[PDB]
Amino acid sequence: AIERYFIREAVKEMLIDEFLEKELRRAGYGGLDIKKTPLGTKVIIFAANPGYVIGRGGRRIRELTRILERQFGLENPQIDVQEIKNPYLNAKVQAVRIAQALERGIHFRRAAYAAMRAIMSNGARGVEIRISGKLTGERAKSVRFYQGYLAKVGNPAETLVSKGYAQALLKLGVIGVKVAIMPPDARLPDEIEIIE
Amino acid sequence: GKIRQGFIKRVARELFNKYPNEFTRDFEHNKKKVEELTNVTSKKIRNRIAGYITKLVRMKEEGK
Amino acid sequence: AKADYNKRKPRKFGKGARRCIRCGQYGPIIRIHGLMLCRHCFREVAPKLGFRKYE
Amino acid sequence: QKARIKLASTNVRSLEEVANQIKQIAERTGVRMSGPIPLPTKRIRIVTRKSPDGEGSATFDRWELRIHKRLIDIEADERAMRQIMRIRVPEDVTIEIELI
RNA sequence: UUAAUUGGAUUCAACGCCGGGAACCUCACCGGGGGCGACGGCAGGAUGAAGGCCAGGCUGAAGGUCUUGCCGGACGCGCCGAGAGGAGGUGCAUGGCCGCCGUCAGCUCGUACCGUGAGGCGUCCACUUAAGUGUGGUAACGAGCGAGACCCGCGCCCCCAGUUGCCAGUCCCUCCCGCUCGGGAGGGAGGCACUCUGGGGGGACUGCCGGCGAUAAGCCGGAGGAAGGGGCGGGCGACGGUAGGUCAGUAUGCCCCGAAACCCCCGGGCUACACGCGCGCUACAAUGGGCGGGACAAUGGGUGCCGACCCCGAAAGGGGGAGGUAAUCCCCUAAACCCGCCCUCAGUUCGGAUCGCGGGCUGCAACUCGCCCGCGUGAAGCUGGAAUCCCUAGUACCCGCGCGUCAUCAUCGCGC
Ligand SMILES: [Mg+2]
Ligand SMILES: [Mg+2]
Ligand SMILES: [Mg+2]
Ligand SMILES: [Mg+2]
Ligand SMILES: [Mg+2]
Ligand SMILES: [Mg+2]
Ligand SMILES: [Mg+2]
Ligand SMILES: [Mg+2]
Ligand SMILES: [Mg+2]
Ligand SMILES: [Mg+2]
Ligand SMILES: [Mg+2]
Ligand SMILES: [Mg+2]
Ligand SMILES: [Mg+2]
Ligand SMILES: [Mg+2]
Ligand SMILES: [Zn+2]
Repeated sequence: AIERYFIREAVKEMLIDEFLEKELRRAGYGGLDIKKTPLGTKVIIFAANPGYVIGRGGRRIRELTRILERQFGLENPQIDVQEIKNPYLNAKVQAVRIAQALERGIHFRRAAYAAMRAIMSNGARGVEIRISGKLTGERAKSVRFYQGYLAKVGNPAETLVSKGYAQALLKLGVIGVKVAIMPPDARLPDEIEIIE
Repeated sequence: GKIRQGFIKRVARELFNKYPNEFTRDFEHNKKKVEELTNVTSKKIRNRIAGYITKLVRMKEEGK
Repeated sequence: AKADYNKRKPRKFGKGARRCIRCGQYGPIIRIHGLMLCRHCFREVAPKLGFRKYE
Repeated sequence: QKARIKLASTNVRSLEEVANQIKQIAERTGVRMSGPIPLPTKRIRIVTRKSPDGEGSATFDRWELRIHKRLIDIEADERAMRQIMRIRVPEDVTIEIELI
C-alpha cells in the first residue's frame, strides 16, 4: 500500500548516496539531492572539486548518468554539480580530509590540530576529534582532541551536532577518524535572554 | 528532591533587579510578566521562574 | 558445456532465495514492507531512511 | 462534480502548508470546501537486536516511522481547478486528485 | 558414539544465545562427480587454434570422458610469472558495533598558592538531595563534560475540522409483540450533538495554609484539584577500563591454499544416546473433569496476499468466488467467567506419555527428518530433601490474542 511506496524511494537514495560516496572520494563529495520533474529527475551533487566530477569535458558525467539510469531505477536523469555551502561546518567532509591527510603521511597530531584550528576559525562553537588505530607501534591506541562547547547526551546533542566518520587505510592497517562539530547558531535549552 | 536549578535562580534574580516594580505576590501575574519579558519557550521553565520570583517578592517584602 | 557447471538453480523459497541488498548475507533478513536488509545493516542506515528512536 | 484530494507526508509542517494553500485558494473564490479531515496516522515499528554477536545481555532498538494523512473535498470549478493544479508541493509530500 | 555428528560463548556478564523454529538451499562438516588462471610472455596455430554437438558405452545422472564423425574460425595453463576468489589462521595485529563496572556520580581544565619531587588544593567541613543536587564556612577564585534540563507516550479541559468515522433528538416506509394505549428491529432522508480521529492551546509552580530546620538549602502534614511534590512509563550511558565478545554481517594489515582450503551438482550429517546440568510446558484433581447453553477486547497485518458469501464432506479438508493497494473489504462473534445435568475422593469419567490401523495439506522431494484429523491403547505421577528465583499497583498471579521467523511448521522473542 502507501507505506510500501515511501520505503521504496528511501532505499534508492541510500544506495545511490553510498555508491557516490565510495566513487567520488577524491572530489570531496558532500551529499546529494534528488528532485522529480514531469520531464524526469534532477540530481544535484555537492562537491569541492567539480572538475574531478566532470572529468575533463564530460566522459564522466555521461558515464554517471548511464550508470544511474541502468543500475539504479532513476528515469531520465540529469546531473548538476554545485559547490558545498559550508565546508568547515560539515563533519563528514572534515573527517574525509583528515583521513586523506593521514594517508599522505602526516603525523596525526599536526593534522588534528590544523583541522581544529581551521574549524574553530570559521566560527564554530565546539569541535571534537577522535583518532584510533595502530598509531606508533603494534599496540592499538586512541587519542582525543577537543575545544569549545559541545553537547553529548540528550535530545539537543541528537539534533544539533553534526557527526562524521571515516577510515584511513595505511600500510599497517586501518585508522578510524571521528569528528563532531557544533554550529554557531545552536542554542541550548537553558540559554534564556532578557528582553530589553 | 525538589531542588531549584541554577540557571532558573540566576535568571530570576536578574529579572527581579531589572524591574523591581513589576512583580507582585500573585502567581498568575508573575507568570504573564515572565512570559512577556523573556524569550522562554518551555511552559515548565516559565512556571519555575514565576514561582521563584513570587518567593523572592514575598521574602524581600518581609525584609528577610 | 563447461559453463553450465557454475550456474546455480533459481530457487523461489527457502533461506537461499533472499540476500541482503547491501552486504549479500543470508539469514536474518528483515522482510517488513518490502525491505530487504540484514539486521546488521538496518541498524546503521535506519536514520538515513527516516526512522527514529522515539521511545 | 466534486474532487477528492488525498495528502500524505512524513513531515507535518509541509502538509499543513499545502492544506492552507488549498484552503486559501478556495477562500479567494466562491466555492464550498469541506475542511481538511485528519485521517489516522500510519506507524511503522521495527524492533531489532543490538549486538552483532550473541554474547552478553540482550538489548533492543525500537525504530519508528510516522506517516500523516489529510483528506479534502472540493467541488469541481474550472476557475478554481486550475489554481490547485499549478500549486507546487515539496518533494516530501504526496498528492493525488480524483473526480467523484 | 560416528564417515561426519561444522564452529563461537563457561560465575554474575555461556546454556529458547549467535534474531540458530537447519527436509534441498542456509553450510562452514562427511562420501562422490564436475568447472575456473585478467595481463605478460614460452611450445603451438587457417594445412586450423581455443571451443560445441545426433546416437551409444562408463556413470547415481551426465559430449564430464570415450566410441562414432560433424561443426567454428584466432587465439593459445602443455610451461613460467602474475591474478580472481577464500564462512582458511590470527578479536593478543586493527576499524566499527555491543555487554559489564553503571543511568553509578563521577572525570577534568585556566590562573593563583603549598611541596626538592612524585603530587596536593579547588573536588575539604556541617546540614540537605535520587545526584560533585544545593545552602553556609573555608588558599582558593572561576569554568567544561556528565546529572538535571531535553525528546516520545498516557490521564483532565477548550478551539478548529465531519469522511471511508459516529446515530441522540426530528420526518417517512416496512415487519413483529400482551392487538397496540404502548414497546422493539431494520431501511431511506437528514445531522456533527456524543464517541472517535489529529493540529493548536490551557492546566502544577512547594503556588496556598500549619510545623521542623537557621531566618538559608530543604523536609514533614493538610486544603482545593483530573492530576502533588523527577505527576506515571520510556529514549538518550561522561573521561576511561575490562588484551571482555565479534575478522562466521559488512570494512581491513600480515600469514597461508591458489587447479585446491576457489565455484557448482547428487546423496548423507548438524535430529545419534548407558549418562550430568540450565530454562520451560503439561499434571499429580472438587479452589475439579465431561456434555448442552449464555456474555465482554485490544494491539497489529493483507496483492508472490487477506479472502466474506454459496455448495460438498463426520473431521482435517475440497470446488467456485463479492469486496480490498484499505478509518471503506478481510483476518475477527477470544479464553479465563456465568447457568443446567452426569461423575463423589478413586491411579478414578484424574493424567495423556507411548504405540497400531486409516484419511489429508505444503512442497521439485516428507524414509532418515515436517504439520493436521478419526477410532483404538493407556506409562510415570497422589504436593516434592539440602538448596534457590521473581515481584511494591492496574504491579505480581491466572487467561487467551497479534506480529517476527514462514512454501509448510511456535511449548520461542517482541507486543496486546
Ligand atoms: Mg529461534
Ligand atoms: Mg526445521
Ligand atoms: Mg542441508
Ligand atoms: Mg614550588
Ligand atoms: Mg583533599
Ligand atoms: Mg554538576
Ligand atoms: Mg536526563
Ligand atoms: Mg579483546
Ligand atoms: Mg580476548
Ligand atoms: Mg542443534
Ligand atoms: Mg556441537
Ligand atoms: Mg481425563
Ligand atoms: Mg517420516
Ligand atoms: Mg490423589
Ligand atoms: Zn546486510
